Amino acid sequence: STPITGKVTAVIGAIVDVHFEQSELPAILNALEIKTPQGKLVLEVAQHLGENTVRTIAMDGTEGLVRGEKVLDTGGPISVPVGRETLGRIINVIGEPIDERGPIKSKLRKPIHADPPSFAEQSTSAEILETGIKVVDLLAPYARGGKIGLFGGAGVGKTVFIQELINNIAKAHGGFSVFTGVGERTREGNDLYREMKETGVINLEGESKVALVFGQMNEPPGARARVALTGLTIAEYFRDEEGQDVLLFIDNIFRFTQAGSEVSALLGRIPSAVGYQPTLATDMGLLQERITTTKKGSVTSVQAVYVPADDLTDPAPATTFAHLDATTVLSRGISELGIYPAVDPLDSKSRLLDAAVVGQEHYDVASKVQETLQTYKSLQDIIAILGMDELSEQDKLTVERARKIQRFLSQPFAVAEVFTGIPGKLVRLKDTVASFKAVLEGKYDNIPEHAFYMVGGIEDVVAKAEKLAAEAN
Amino acid sequence: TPITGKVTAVIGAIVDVHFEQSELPAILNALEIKTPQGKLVLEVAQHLGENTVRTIAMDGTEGLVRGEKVLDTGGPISVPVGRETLGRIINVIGEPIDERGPIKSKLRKPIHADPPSFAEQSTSAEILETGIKVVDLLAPYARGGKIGLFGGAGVGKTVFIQELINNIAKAHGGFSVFTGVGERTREGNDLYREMKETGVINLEGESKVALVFGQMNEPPGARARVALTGLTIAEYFRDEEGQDVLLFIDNIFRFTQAGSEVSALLGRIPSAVGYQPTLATDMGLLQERITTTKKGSVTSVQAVYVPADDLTDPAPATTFAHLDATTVLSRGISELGIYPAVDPLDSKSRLLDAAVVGQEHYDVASKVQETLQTYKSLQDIIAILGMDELSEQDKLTVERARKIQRFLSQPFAVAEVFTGIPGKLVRLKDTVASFKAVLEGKYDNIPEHAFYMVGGIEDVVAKAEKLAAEAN
Amino acid sequence: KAQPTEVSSILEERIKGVSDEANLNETGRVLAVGDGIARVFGLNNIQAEELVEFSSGVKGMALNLEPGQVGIVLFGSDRLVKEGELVKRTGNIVDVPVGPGLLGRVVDALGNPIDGKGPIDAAGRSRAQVKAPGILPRRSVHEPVQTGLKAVDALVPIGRGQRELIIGDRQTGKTAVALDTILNQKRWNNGSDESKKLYCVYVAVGQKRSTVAQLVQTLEQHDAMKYSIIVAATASEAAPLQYLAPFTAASIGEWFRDNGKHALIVYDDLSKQAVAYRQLSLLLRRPPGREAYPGDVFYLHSRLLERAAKLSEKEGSGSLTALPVIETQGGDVSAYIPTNVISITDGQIFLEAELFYKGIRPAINVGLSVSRVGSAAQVKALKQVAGSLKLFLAQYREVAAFAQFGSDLDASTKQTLVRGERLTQLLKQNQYSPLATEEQVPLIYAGVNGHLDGIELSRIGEFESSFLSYLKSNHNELLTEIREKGELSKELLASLKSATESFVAT
Amino acid sequence: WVRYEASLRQLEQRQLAKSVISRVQSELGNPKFQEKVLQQSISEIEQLLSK
Amino acid sequence: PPPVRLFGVEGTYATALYQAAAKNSSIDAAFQSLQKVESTVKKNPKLGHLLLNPALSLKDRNSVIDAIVETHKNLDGYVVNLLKVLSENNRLGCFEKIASDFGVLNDAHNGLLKGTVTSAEPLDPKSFKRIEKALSASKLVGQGKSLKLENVVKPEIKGGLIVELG
Ligand SMILES: Nc1ncnc2c1ncn2[C@@H]1O[C@H](COP(=O)(O)OP(=O)(O)OP(=O)(O)O)[C@@H](O)[C@H]1O
Ligand SMILES: Nc1ncnc2c1ncn2[C@@H]1O[C@H](COP(=O)(O)OP(=O)(O)OP(=O)(O)O)[C@@H](O)[C@H]1O
Ligand SMILES: Nc1ncnc2c1ncn2[C@@H]1O[C@H](COP(=O)(O)OP(=O)(O)O)[C@@H](O)[C@H]1O
Ligand SMILES: [Mg+2]
Ligand SMILES: [Mg+2]
Ligand SMILES: [Mg+2]
Repeated sequence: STPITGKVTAVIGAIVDVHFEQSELPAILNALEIKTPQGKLVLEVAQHLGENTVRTIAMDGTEGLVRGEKVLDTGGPISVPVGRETLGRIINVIGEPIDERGPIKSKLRKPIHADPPSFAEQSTSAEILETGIKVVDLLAPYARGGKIGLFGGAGVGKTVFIQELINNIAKAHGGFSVFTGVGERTREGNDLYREMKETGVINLEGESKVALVFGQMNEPPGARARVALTGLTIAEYFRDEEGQDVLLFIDNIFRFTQAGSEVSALLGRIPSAVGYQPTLATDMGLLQERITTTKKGSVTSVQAVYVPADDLTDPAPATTFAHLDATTVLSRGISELGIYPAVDPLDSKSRLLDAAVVGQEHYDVASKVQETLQTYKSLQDIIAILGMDELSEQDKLTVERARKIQRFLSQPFAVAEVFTGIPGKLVRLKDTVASFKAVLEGKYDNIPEHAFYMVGGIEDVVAKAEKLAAEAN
Repeated sequence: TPITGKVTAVIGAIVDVHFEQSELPAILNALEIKTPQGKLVLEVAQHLGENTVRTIAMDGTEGLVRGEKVLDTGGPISVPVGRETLGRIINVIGEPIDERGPIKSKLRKPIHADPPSFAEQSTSAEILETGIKVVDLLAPYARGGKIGLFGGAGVGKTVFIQELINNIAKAHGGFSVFTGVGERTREGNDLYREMKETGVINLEGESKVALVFGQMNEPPGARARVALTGLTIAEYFRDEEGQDVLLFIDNIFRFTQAGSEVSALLGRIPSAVGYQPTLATDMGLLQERITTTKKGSVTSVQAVYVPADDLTDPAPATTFAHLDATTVLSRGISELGIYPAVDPLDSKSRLLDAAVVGQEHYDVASKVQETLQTYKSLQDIIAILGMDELSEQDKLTVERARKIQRFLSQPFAVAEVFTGIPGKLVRLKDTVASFKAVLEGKYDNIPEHAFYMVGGIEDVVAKAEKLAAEAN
Repeated sequence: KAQPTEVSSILEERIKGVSDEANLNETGRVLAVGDGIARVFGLNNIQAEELVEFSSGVKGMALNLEPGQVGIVLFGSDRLVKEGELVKRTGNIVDVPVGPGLLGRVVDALGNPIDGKGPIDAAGRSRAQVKAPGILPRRSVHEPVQTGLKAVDALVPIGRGQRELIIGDRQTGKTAVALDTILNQKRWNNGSDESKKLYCVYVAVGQKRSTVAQLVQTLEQHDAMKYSIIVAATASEAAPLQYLAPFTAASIGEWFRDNGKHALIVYDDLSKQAVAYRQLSLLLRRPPGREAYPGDVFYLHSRLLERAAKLSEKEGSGSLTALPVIETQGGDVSAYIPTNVISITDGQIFLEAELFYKGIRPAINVGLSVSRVGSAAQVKALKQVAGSLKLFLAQYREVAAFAQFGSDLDASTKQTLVRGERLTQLLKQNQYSPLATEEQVPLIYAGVNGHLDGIELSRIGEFESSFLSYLKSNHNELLTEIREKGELSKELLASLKSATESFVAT
Repeated sequence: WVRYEASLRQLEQRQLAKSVISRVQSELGNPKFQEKVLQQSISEIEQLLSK
Repeated sequence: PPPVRLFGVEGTYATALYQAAAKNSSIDAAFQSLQKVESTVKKNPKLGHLLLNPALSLKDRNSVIDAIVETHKNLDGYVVNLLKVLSENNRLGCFEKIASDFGVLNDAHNGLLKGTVTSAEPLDPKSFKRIEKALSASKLVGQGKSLKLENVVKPEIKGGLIVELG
């Protein structure tokens, strides 16, 4: 057919306005094309302005854009390669292989923008995924067909938690996995790429079990807002066409809403609360509803969210709370207390923590742990000013047990051993529940509280106490 | 043929009408348009230009098309006024709510009038005996004055209004009008059947209360004008009949809220924390239309809802300047169990002075107020540190003030559903003498629980003796 | 299946018949389409809030009727719409089908069967914006709604036509109380007395489709779907659909209310209703109000909630009980929408995470949780006949009022302390386990004559269960007598006291 | 054996969806597009003549 | 009472011109003169519409509008007043000309290019829009066939979609 051609009228930051000709108006969310000297600049259409003019979003920098330049319509939404060949190939927001390992030989190409899979939804909320981390297994078990929280501020260790999960889950699992990586440091992406190379998950001349998508903060807002959907498209192709259990990973979903707010101001909409886009909940729901268990197949998605200025009431984190079953807040106060992981046990929370699913004994153990830890927070104000000697004997017993517990929730990681000096360790669910119930019963109260720090099972606490009483004391 | 206009724009409650004829209806004129059910009425507020006026609708704008015929009534909203309006339920534009036929009357007054002049300003010093201990000891009410019930959501403003109705409105008062402004329709039905069963309104007989209702279900326009309709009927009773009426408004904050509700769509820059820029002037007009003149007296008791129990919100704060005897209700003492919930300190009245209530009453009120002041000043010491590290005088004051503050609680006749205890009405000198005796220390041996939920000090003695009885 | 083939054939023939009978000329032309918004030149005689069809097949509602071009929101995506598209007019205001065939089905905001169980048998078609009943055509609430939660029954009564708010924080148990009430209504929903039937209608605005799938699986497991209707507005749907869904469900319940029956509406997470309305108003260039919300959100909530009422005998003495849910950020009830909704409802049910982590599973803050109706809308057996069930509110206020600041002075203080803590441990209940009034009465009655002698705190739960067993066995006469007559007579009080003390000695 | 029948109902409609693809691909390769304009002409005559 | 609403937005100038003509006379002479003016301004586009730029001072605008009125003062009636008011107000003079043409044609022509399911171009020179559309459509289908290209007609595709949706 004839190539749909038009003229660029306005270039406003990352927003480009294109005037077209008689009945040549393209579609919303449809890729356009600008022949830039560097390469190809696509103009995803956002809104229609009338008079044969459309408002578009640029997926690359708009440097050197002269008004009246020739534009070309692709004819559809952004198309990306999909298939097993993508495994081991690092792609971008548009789909070009940025791993310089040759052209991608994909057999199918699918549109980026899809629709939620209606009511073809199963609900198998009974698969407790064994993570290995003591704190998460007890108070907020991760479902094999759910969406995982990972909240927290700057430098709280959310990426380290993601690396621990990719170390403990991806290796021992049958099913493809996808890492999208929205708006993180290229250094982190490079380390993650290398580590999967040495581990063997991706072999340059082998099988490879991960499809690597990457959009960092070097991309303009449009690419940072579209790369998540691009990775989600790969996940959807692997769940449907291949019928495998996919393991979608991102690095930060807050960057998507941040880029949406970036483009909203110049798009011409009235600002929402604290300067966010009006279409926050709608767009975020569109993004996070396509990711679902999907009767023909199943998905686990370990989400990751950045809280602005450590504000849990910020509109984007507050809205994304509702679309997650297993959550992890990673409070900073726990981080300056030195307990790593810095997850707050009083706000972790998950649906799977019910006696029918996890077991009556586990439910009671978790409940009693919650009580012991919450008494400490309740009495903090009295302890902080007056002191523990002004408390009752039962209050003293509860507060010291709470201190022992909250110190025992810490666990070394096999990824952050350089920051600890202790080799990483893994604890099974049956071991940690038994250890916590043993500590709750009072079997270990003569043990010094310091013996619970950077340990695994209760036997490790006993050994550490033995050493502490041996040479330290 | 009256002035005819065409509908040009319908944005929410804002309806824009263009009058092709050069003649234009002025602002505050009522408009008439043919709707399938009844007759939707409009209200000119701005003259936009090009023979176009901006109007607000008293009812919903559902089903309107651009081009509907608009009829100019030639005047403001006329509400029927007269003795025949007693015992009837009236909407914002005059028509009755109760299915009892048309309101046969011979006078139709506009709901937009001017406040009485300064030469017409009267004065009063009489004390309204209410039977409630707190508002008769700390904030006495003045006959022909303004009473303000400040409080949040769930504090007990409506219960207090109902109690004041039951006590004062019966017998004491030539007439009374109750205006429901943006309030629960269930409670409106509660008012209605209590009125019918008490006999203050008789359907086959003479009534004493006129009822006009604008509730939350109505759109903002009706909620911004029902109070003015109540003002119109009350002023008609006060002036022409020369009668002392009892204007009982509820949730007057809803009028300003409805004004801010359409302020944004009218094309006005919002004011601080999202209110209309003109709240002060319009609400001042409404309040100064409520005053005791030399032709008659009006006794106004209206409850003011404070948003998020904040007394610094612009609306309640600006209302404070319009109210003589402010009776603010506090949440804290409400969850402490004192359901009368009148704050002993913050609630202040102008009528409290030795020249009116008597020297002894003023002395008793001052002493009890300063004792509560001292008690609340020591709350930190008692709570976080401890009560055992106080001086003997500090302790004695603490127990005395606790006894007094739980002695301020009184049974309410309309609270049997909650309290389950029969209501008590304690007369003025009874309260003064009882609290003077408690102040002096004659009754220090009685435990604090005998002061809770009681009437006079004789009831306290009876309760103490009976507590000793089942305590054995 | 050839039958659907000829069904589709006759569908297509009436499709042609309907399509080629319009000859419209005012059919407008799309000027520009925004993020779910489309200004259109045309529709000179369009009514306000009126539904439209686009030539592509997407519906639209006429919000803004400014001169020249018209503001149309989109029930769905702006995916298929372009400029210069002919926009068909329905001729009627947005409507939702109503009827008794809705029971056991799941539909969307408009009312289309979305569960995939075939079409819907609708007895009528009512508006989404209908006027609330007037001051006279209604009656005060007297019949109590049995929640099955002891803390929600004996302490904060609810009845036919009231408006009780489940105010609270995230994942505190807000949906739990609603689903527990829905399950509890099964006791009388299986009978024949229609004056005691409570059909349940539930809204899901913003909740993900997985959550509603688990929920509907829940109601069908306990066999409650047969008398329940689920309307769903997931976050994936457009903002207009979410904003419209609660009104449609209100009309659905009003069908039963006006037909003399009794129904219960759960306005689950009405806050995302407000944020969808925010998106609507902002995308329409309507001047915003406080903190970017549209001004008329108070009117939005008032018009929606006040439609629930208890009708009087003249019209049929029907009822509709509103059960809205609002989530607050960090317990901030001073927030705008929380203040509006606390000022709009007929009481509230506060839930906070702190009591939830203290062990209290309902997490009912009895200090703030209050009902505007007390003795009214309460079973008499849980009332003056039990005596203290008139005044446990004061007792639980005082027990909290002397925890450490009101330190124990004498034996009376110690007795009240033990009584209060035993009771607070007694009020605990578990989800998915609704209870009945006839066994509420014995447990709390034991809370006045022998509760401090309970067999230590960690074992008062099986104490209450064994008390229930000792009253269902060998004592069924008491449970019956108190369950049909609904109150406790003098001899019945004597028998109940005798049984309580007999098991106390046990 | 019931939801298998129900799944039999759902799957049967699904191949009918791709059947329409076979149907619609048959729709685009005909001279009826020339003949179809006469269908509008006779139809639009019947439309306004009713008025 | 002008027949049509232009809803302002630079279009009120055309309505004002039409009302000024209708109050006394010359509905046609002013309009034909304005058509000639637009023909002249499009005759030399590089000097015609580039001169309607906003970077051009007020007395520059007076000079250009004085330059417009030549060739036997073709600007007749109140159109000179329109040029004057456009000198001290918004400059470019093309859109309101089209709006005025639209108004005068509604006054005299009443032609709309309908066809509903048919994408025809049947202009109708008659004020009575009752049955003349039949003759217009018959003439435009018997001959010409300008576009008449629905590509695909809506009813079958939308019906198939809704049927396969259930
Ligand atoms: N398990 C752990 N053991 C030791 N140190 C840890 C652990 N987890 C995180 N840290 C430390 O936390 C700090 C931040 O780590 P990380 O890069 O994961 O932060 P982040 O929260 O993902 O950051 P950002 O907000 O920039 O994305 C580092 O100093 C790292 O050593
Ligand atoms: N009585 C109970 N016993 C045990 N667990 C309970 C009880 N009530 C609530 N929970 C648990 O508390 C959590 C939240 O409860 P629920 O499902 O009612 O959510 P919610 O408060 O409505 O929150 P959301 O707004 O996130 O949907 C769930 O994990 C649920 O299992
Ligand atoms: N004197 C009282 N006795 C008993 N209960 C009261 C009293 N005052 C207030 N309450 C309680 O406070 C609740 C709210 O009262 P209401 O006046 O409706 O609130 P608001 O003051 O916000 O209008 C009522 O349900 C009632 O139970
Ligand atoms: Mg990081
Ligand atoms: Mg009230
Ligand atoms: Mg919930």
